[PDB]
Amino acid sequence: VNSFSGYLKLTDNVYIKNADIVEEAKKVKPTVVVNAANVYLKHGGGVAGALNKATNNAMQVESDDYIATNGPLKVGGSCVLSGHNLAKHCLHVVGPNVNKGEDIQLLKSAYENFNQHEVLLAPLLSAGIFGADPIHSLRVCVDTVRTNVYLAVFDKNLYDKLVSSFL
Ligand SMILES: Cn1cc(C[C@@H](CO)Nc2ncnc3[nH]ccc23)cn1
Ligand SMILES: [Cl-]
Repeated sequence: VNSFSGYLKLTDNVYIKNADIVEEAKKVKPTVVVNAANVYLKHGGGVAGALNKATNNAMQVESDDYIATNGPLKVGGSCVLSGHNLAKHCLHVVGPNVNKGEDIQLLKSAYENFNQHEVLLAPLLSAGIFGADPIHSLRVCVDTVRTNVYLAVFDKNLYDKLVSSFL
Protein backbone atom coordinates (compact mmCIF):
# COMPACT_ATOMS: atom_id res chain seq x y z
CA VAL A 1 0.00 0.00 0.00
CA ASN A 2 1.21 3.50 -0.92
CA SER A 3 -0.13 7.06 -0.72
CA PHE A 4 -0.88 7.59 -4.42
CA SER A 5 -4.56 8.50 -4.85
CA GLY A 6 -7.06 8.88 -7.69
CA TYR A 7 -5.13 6.86 -10.29
CA LEU A 8 -6.69 4.66 -12.93
CA LYS A 9 -5.10 1.18 -13.04
CA LEU A 10 -3.97 0.27 -16.56
CA THR A 11 -2.07 -2.97 -15.86
CA ASP A 12 -0.66 -4.93 -12.94
CA ASN A 13 1.98 -2.22 -12.41
CA VAL A 14 1.08 0.93 -14.40
CA TYR A 15 -1.30 3.61 -13.10
CA ILE A 16 -2.30 6.93 -14.69
CA LYS A 17 -3.86 10.24 -13.60
CA ASN A 18 -4.53 13.75 -14.94
CA ALA A 19 -2.23 15.73 -12.66
CA ASP A 20 0.49 18.36 -12.42
CA ILE A 21 3.57 16.32 -11.50
CA VAL A 22 4.92 19.22 -9.42
CA GLU A 23 1.78 19.35 -7.27
CA GLU A 24 1.63 15.54 -7.09
CA ALA A 25 5.23 15.33 -5.89
CA LYS A 26 4.70 18.03 -3.26
CA LYS A 27 1.65 16.14 -1.95
CA VAL A 28 3.01 12.59 -2.03
CA LYS A 29 6.74 13.21 -1.47
CA PRO A 30 7.51 9.96 -3.31
CA THR A 31 10.76 8.08 -2.99
CA VAL A 32 11.46 8.77 -6.69
CA VAL A 33 10.15 11.45 -9.03
CA VAL A 34 11.23 11.12 -12.67
CA ASN A 35 12.38 14.20 -14.57
CA ALA A 36 12.05 14.50 -18.35
CA ALA A 37 15.70 15.51 -18.65
CA ASN A 38 18.07 16.34 -21.49
CA VAL A 39 21.68 15.15 -21.68
CA TYR A 40 22.96 18.51 -20.34
CA LEU A 41 20.53 18.55 -17.40
CA LYS A 42 19.45 22.02 -18.53
CA HIS A 43 15.98 22.25 -16.98
CA GLY A 44 14.43 24.99 -19.07
CA GLY A 45 10.89 23.97 -19.97
CA GLY A 46 8.31 21.23 -19.93
CA VAL A 47 8.38 18.98 -16.89
CA ALA A 48 12.04 19.74 -16.19
CA GLY A 49 11.56 23.50 -16.09
CA ALA A 50 8.54 23.07 -13.81
CA LEU A 51 10.28 20.69 -11.38
CA ASN A 52 13.35 22.90 -11.24
CA LYS A 53 11.26 26.03 -10.60
CA ALA A 54 9.55 24.24 -7.71
CA THR A 55 13.00 23.60 -6.15
CA ASN A 56 13.87 27.32 -6.36
CA ASN A 57 16.64 26.41 -8.89
CA ALA A 58 18.40 24.03 -6.47
CA MET A 59 17.88 21.20 -8.98
CA GLN A 60 19.73 23.21 -11.64
CA VAL A 61 22.61 24.08 -9.28
CA GLU A 62 23.06 20.42 -8.35
CA SER A 63 22.76 19.39 -12.00
CA ASP A 64 25.42 21.85 -13.16
CA ASP A 65 27.87 20.34 -10.66
CA TYR A 66 26.93 16.83 -11.85
CA ILE A 67 27.66 17.74 -15.49
CA ALA A 68 30.90 19.54 -14.64
CA THR A 69 32.13 16.34 -12.97
CA ASN A 70 30.66 13.63 -15.22
CA GLY A 71 29.84 15.15 -18.60
CA PRO A 72 26.53 14.76 -20.41
CA LEU A 73 24.18 11.84 -20.10
CA LYS A 74 23.38 9.55 -23.03
CA VAL A 75 20.05 9.70 -24.82
CA GLY A 76 18.22 6.79 -23.23
CA GLY A 77 20.28 7.14 -20.04
CA SER A 78 19.69 8.47 -16.56
CA CYS A 79 21.20 9.60 -13.30
CA VAL A 80 19.93 9.71 -9.72
CA LEU A 81 20.17 13.08 -7.97
CA SER A 82 18.42 14.69 -5.02
CA GLY A 83 14.66 15.12 -5.02
CA HIS A 84 15.07 18.37 -3.05
CA ASN A 85 11.71 19.45 -1.56
CA LEU A 86 9.72 17.26 -3.99
CA ALA A 87 10.86 13.67 -3.37
CA LYS A 88 13.68 11.72 -1.78
CA HIS A 89 15.39 11.25 -5.16
CA CYS A 90 14.98 12.55 -8.69
CA LEU A 91 15.68 10.09 -11.50
CA HIS A 92 16.67 12.28 -14.46
CA VAL A 93 15.82 10.24 -17.57
CA VAL A 94 16.64 11.31 -21.13
CA GLY A 95 14.06 10.22 -23.66
CA PRO A 96 14.69 11.01 -27.32
CA ASN A 97 13.63 14.49 -28.43
CA VAL A 98 11.96 14.16 -31.83
CA ASN A 99 12.34 17.91 -32.33
CA LYS A 100 16.13 17.23 -32.32
CA GLY A 101 16.02 14.26 -34.72
CA GLU A 102 16.74 11.62 -32.08
CA ASP A 103 15.88 7.95 -32.59
CA ILE A 104 12.45 7.12 -31.18
CA GLN A 105 13.68 3.54 -30.72
CA LEU A 106 15.70 4.91 -27.80
CA LEU A 107 12.41 5.38 -25.92
CA LYS A 108 12.44 1.77 -24.72
CA SER A 109 15.99 2.15 -23.39
CA ALA A 110 14.86 5.31 -21.57
CA TYR A 111 12.00 3.50 -19.82
CA GLU A 112 14.29 0.61 -18.79
CA ASN A 113 15.87 2.97 -16.24
CA PHE A 114 12.59 2.87 -14.29
CA ASN A 115 13.12 -0.84 -13.52
CA GLN A 116 15.93 0.06 -11.12
CA HIS A 117 13.33 1.57 -8.74
CA GLU A 118 10.44 -0.15 -6.98
CA VAL A 119 8.00 2.80 -7.13
CA LEU A 120 8.09 6.01 -9.20
CA LEU A 121 6.03 9.12 -9.93
CA ALA A 122 6.70 9.94 -13.57
CA PRO A 123 5.70 11.74 -16.77
CA LEU A 124 5.34 10.10 -20.15
CA LEU A 125 8.85 10.12 -21.62
CA SER A 126 9.42 11.94 -24.91
CA ALA A 127 5.90 13.47 -24.76
CA GLY A 128 5.08 17.17 -24.66
CA ILE A 129 7.86 19.39 -25.97
CA PHE A 130 10.02 16.31 -26.73
CA GLY A 131 7.71 15.79 -29.70
CA ALA A 132 6.78 12.10 -29.60
CA ASP A 133 3.30 10.56 -29.75
CA PRO A 134 2.11 10.22 -26.12
CA ILE A 135 -0.06 7.21 -26.99
CA HIS A 136 3.11 5.50 -28.20
CA SER A 137 5.02 6.58 -25.10
CA LEU A 138 2.34 5.04 -22.88
CA ARG A 139 2.49 1.78 -24.86
CA VAL A 140 6.28 1.59 -24.52
CA CYS A 141 5.97 2.34 -20.80
CA VAL A 142 3.47 -0.48 -20.23
CA ASP A 143 5.54 -2.91 -22.32
CA THR A 144 8.90 -2.01 -20.69
CA VAL A 145 8.45 -0.97 -17.06
CA ARG A 146 7.91 -3.85 -14.63
CA THR A 147 8.14 -1.85 -11.40
CA ASN A 148 5.24 0.22 -10.05
CA VAL A 149 4.85 3.45 -12.01
CA TYR A 150 2.37 6.27 -11.31
CA LEU A 151 2.06 8.39 -14.45
CA ALA A 152 1.01 12.04 -14.25
CA VAL A 153 -0.44 13.49 -17.47
CA PHE A 154 -0.77 17.28 -17.22
CA ASP A 155 -3.12 17.84 -20.16
CA LYS A 156 -6.64 16.74 -19.20
CA ASN A 157 -7.67 16.47 -22.85
CA LEU A 158 -4.64 14.29 -23.57
CA TYR A 159 -5.33 12.18 -20.48
CA ASP A 160 -8.85 11.41 -21.68
CA LYS A 161 -7.43 10.53 -25.09
CA LEU A 162 -4.84 8.23 -23.51
CA VAL A 163 -7.38 6.37 -21.36
CA SER A 164 -9.99 5.98 -24.09
CA SER A 165 -7.43 4.65 -26.58
CA PHE A 166 -5.58 2.33 -24.19
CA LEU A 167 -5.46 -1.28 -25.32
C1 LIG B 1 -0.21 18.50 -24.13
N1 LIG B 1 0.92 18.25 -23.23
C2 LIG B 1 1.85 17.21 -23.32
C3 LIG B 1 2.73 17.37 -22.25
C4 LIG B 1 3.91 16.53 -21.89
C5 LIG B 1 4.02 16.09 -20.40
C6 LIG B 1 5.19 15.06 -20.30
O1 LIG B 1 4.83 13.98 -21.10
N2 LIG B 1 4.34 17.22 -19.51
C7 LIG B 1 4.05 17.24 -18.16
N3 LIG B 1 3.51 16.10 -17.63
C8 LIG B 1 3.21 16.10 -16.29
N4 LIG B 1 3.37 17.09 -15.40
C9 LIG B 1 3.92 18.21 -15.97
N5 LIG B 1 4.20 19.38 -15.29
C10 LIG B 1 4.75 20.30 -16.20
C11 LIG B 1 4.81 19.70 -17.44
C12 LIG B 1 4.28 18.38 -17.33
C13 LIG B 1 2.26 18.54 -21.56
N6 LIG B 1 1.16 19.05 -22.17
CL1 LIG C 1 6.37 19.09 -21.99
